[PDB]
Amino acid sequence: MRLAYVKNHEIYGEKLLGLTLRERIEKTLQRAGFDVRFFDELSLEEAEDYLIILEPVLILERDLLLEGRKILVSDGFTVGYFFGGDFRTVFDGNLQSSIEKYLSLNNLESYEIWAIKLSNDNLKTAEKLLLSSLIRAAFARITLPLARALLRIGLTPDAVTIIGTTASVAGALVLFPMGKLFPGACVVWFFVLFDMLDGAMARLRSGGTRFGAVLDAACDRISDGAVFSGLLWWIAFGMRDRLLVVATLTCLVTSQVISYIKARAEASGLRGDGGIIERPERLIIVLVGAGVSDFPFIAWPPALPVAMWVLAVASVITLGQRLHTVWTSPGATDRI
Amino acid sequence: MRLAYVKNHEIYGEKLLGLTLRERIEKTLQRAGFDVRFFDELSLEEAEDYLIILEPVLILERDLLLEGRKILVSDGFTVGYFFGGDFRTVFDGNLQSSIEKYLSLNNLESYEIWAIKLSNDNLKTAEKLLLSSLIAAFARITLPLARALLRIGLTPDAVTIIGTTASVAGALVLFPMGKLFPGACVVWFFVLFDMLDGAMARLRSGGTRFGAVLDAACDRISDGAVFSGLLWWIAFGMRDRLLVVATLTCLVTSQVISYIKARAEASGLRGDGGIIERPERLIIVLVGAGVSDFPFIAWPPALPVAMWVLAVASVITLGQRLHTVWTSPGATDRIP
Ligand SMILES: CCCCCCCC/C=C/CCCCCCCC(=O)OC[C@H](O)CO
Ligand SMILES: Nc1ccn([C@@H]2O[C@H](COP(=O)(O)O)[C@@H](O)[C@H]2O)c(=O)n1
Ligand SMILES: O=P([O-])([O-])O[C@H]1[C@@H](O)[C@H](O)[C@@H](O)[C@H](O)[C@@H]1O
Ligand code: NA
Ligand code: NA
Ligand code: NA
Ligand code: NA
Repeated sequence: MRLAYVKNHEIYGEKLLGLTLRERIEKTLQRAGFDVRFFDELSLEEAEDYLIILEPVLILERDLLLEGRKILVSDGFTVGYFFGGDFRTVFDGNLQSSIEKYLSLNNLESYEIWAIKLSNDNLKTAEKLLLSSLIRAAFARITLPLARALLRIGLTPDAVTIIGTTASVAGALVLFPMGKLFPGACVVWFFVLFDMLDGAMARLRSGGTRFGAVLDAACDRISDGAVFSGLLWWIAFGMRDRLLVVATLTCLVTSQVISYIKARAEASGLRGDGGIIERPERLIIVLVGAGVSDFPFIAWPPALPVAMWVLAVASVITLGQRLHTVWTSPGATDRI
Repeated sequence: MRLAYVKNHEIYGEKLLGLTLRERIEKTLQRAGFDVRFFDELSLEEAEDYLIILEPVLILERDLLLEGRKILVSDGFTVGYFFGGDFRTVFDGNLQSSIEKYLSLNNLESYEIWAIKLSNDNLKTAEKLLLSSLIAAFARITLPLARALLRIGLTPDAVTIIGTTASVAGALVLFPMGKLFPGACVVWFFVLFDMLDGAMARLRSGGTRFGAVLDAACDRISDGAVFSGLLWWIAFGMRDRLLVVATLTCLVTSQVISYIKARAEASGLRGDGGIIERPERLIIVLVGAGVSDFPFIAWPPALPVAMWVLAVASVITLGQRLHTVWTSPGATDRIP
């Protein structure tokens, strides 16, 4: 029983891509389980949650998971508030004063919602953004507080890159050779996410650098190499499995070369992206295989070879596919 | 609207250094701003200038600066005629008589062009002269090799892939068996074989960007295969684990060293340099393995010193290139 009180605006009457923004916001809010009430003077009906939207907005995210007590924002503009039913016990009639009292009386967090504030002179951007949205949100909502905190405590994006890469190589090269595949997989995954935090951090500094991007990518390569090298050490000298080291060497080399194809193609002004296995799928397959092979109490060892062999084949295919991208890029076959 | 009318000849179908003489003269004339039309009986379309080439000819000049009314010649042989559009008002159907009437009606000048008229019994001399126009031990052994490989229908990319495949096969067949000296010899030979592809591309009046990307990716696959075969032998043949950490370092760091330069150039920065580059890498490792397995005088310590040196030299290199990326223009500028 959640109520969504939306303040009326003349711009809601405007139609965007065949539907009125008033209908568009009504449908998005309803999809999120809200009973929608457009209002001019706020009349609070008894409910468990109150989503109060005061500024005209077009919500671009399909799944709106609202919880706690939050302040909804987008691109720095405060769009609305997510209060509890206890707000009814404070609301006296003046919405500004009631909101200020509720904010002073409670602990609230900001909630970045994928949305844009509407005006008479910005509907082209709203149409473009709705089309982009129709053709991640929670990823941003969990990433931005983390990046904010890391910046506040004095860490720079490149520093976080180095820390995540160093910690991931340390976990891979200490835990994997010892046979501790499950804790190694967990530590490596944690610090791979940590390394990926630098992009959000740089976006919060009004922009990153080209060196920072090159460093992030080279560190990705060092981290992948370390994962596969620790796994290779274990498989070769711990399990004493020669076929599986053939698969591991293939995975190592082809992952390096798969990333290198895209880098070098872009260096030549061509494209080289795509493929079945990219770095996220690569890491997931190999780390899940290792973890399942060493899972506590109910370990299934054949998960390690399977993941390794599958990946290997999927890497070889990928290496070809990316080459095809390079082949099909404009200007790739010019005699220049 | 300049039209070049070239009389069709059977000889134009022959290939000289990978390209047909038809395509070669077509590209040469198009570079000079002509739309090329091959003909048997002349049917004059309205145009600004007319370049009529009746005898089968190989044009050896890159830049053709044609203006006014000229008669193209070489060594006394009449190569072509450069008339104005007014020739359209004189052409009566018989091309020889029309050409003679147009010459009688105008004052023309000779234009000495570097070209050779083709016949069935002078294509060897024509190929030699084309090679001179397009172009150490490289001249006497590499260029004949490229001419030969092109003659039998092989393309530059074909030689790239074949040389890389042969080198990978040598590395992965000979090295794991402990045949380090024969492996070093085979790998060195087929590295040179792969490097023949550049001469082949230069002889086809230009390579491609895809060809360059492929050459680089194949270099990476070759490095990976060399170090993987050596790692296999060292791990299961010599059973030397310290040397396997050194070899793993060499493998990974060679891949990442190349990736750094590629990625920096993708970002518009520089990333080259370092003490140990791919030629020095190959020389050190291939010489160390060969000396360790040399017949009569095999000296085992050459493989570990070459590897450890290499390892230490690679890590440093990886740092140096990163510093290059840091110090390139615009590397640390903020991207709004
Ligand atoms: C797409 C290109 C990928 C390129 C990278 C692929 C990496 C593959 C690694 C192969 C290891 C070689 C295995 C060779 C089998 C060795 C057989 C043998 O004779 O082993 C004897 C042993 O060393 C003493 O007991
Ligand atoms: N497959 C191909 C096609 C063209 N090329 C050309 O040859 C150049 C390098 O020559 P080498 O292979 O002899 O080093 C490349 O940068 C490119 O211009 C090539 O190396 N391989
Ligand atoms: O941005 P970047 O790191 O240069 O490019 C990388 C990513 O685009 C992709 O997600 C990853 O899976 C590939 O390995 C690729 O190399
Ligand atoms: Na990063
Ligand atoms: Na940076
Ligand atoms: Na990274
Ligand atoms: Na090559």
